[PDB]
Amino acid sequence: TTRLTEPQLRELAARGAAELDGATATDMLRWTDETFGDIWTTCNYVVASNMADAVLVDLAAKVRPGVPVIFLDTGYHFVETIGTRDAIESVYDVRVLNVTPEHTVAEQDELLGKDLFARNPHECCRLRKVVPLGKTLRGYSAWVTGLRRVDAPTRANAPLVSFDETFKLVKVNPLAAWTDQDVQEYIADNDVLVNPLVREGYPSIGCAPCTAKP
Ligand SMILES: Nc1ncnc2c1ncn2[C@@H]1O[C@H](COP(=O)(O)O)[C@@H](O)[C@H]1O
Ligand code: SF4
Repeated sequence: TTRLTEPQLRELAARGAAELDGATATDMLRWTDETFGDIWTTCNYVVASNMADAVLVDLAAKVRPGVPVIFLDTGYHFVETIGTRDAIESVYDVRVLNVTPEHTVAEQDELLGKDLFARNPHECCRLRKVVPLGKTLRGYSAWVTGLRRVDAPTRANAPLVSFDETFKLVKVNPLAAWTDQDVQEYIADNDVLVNPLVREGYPSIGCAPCTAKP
């Protein structure tokens, strides 16, 4: 009742992908803000960040202060990740939303067995990450992700702007064309907060039981 129609969203995603071909991340964020601004938590587009660094958060706040950003609090997070989330909420001009599943960790352990991540990690991710993310994305017309094509060989064709079929709405990846050197230089130039575990030999940060230890 507060999202654009699916054909309208598909046409908007097509036009955005065609017009923003080879554009910078700030240009894509400006286009997203101009297209989904009104009709500062009265915004119609949200940003998703795993709280590994405040690059995308800083960019979105510089293009749109008070922008909302969601963080999927699966309950299995590192204490450093929650600390980084709180620090980003305090420093940057961003409205943070802690998306939590309807069932806590103890409730899920009681209902389907303790340590579901060990027995069915796909179902654990679907219950604590995918379903709450979908329930939160209802009402927004577009979402912004910090996905980079260098994350995996299967992500090499990650589109700049597209229509996410899983959640059925516009998906924008400003950091797609970015490389490791690019994010490094940006981190340097803007003095943006970084999760402390990244310094302690952790390329990617996720849930504590499902993160590869060095
Ligand atoms: N726990 C999370 N909480 C909030 N956003 C996330 C989370 N995980 C991934 N995202 C989104 O997914 C991107 C990275 O995906 P991945 O390659 O699975 O780590 C991030 O830049 C965000 O756009
Ligand atoms: S990363 Fe592991 S603990 Fe976190 S939701 Fe997915 S399966 Fe569960």
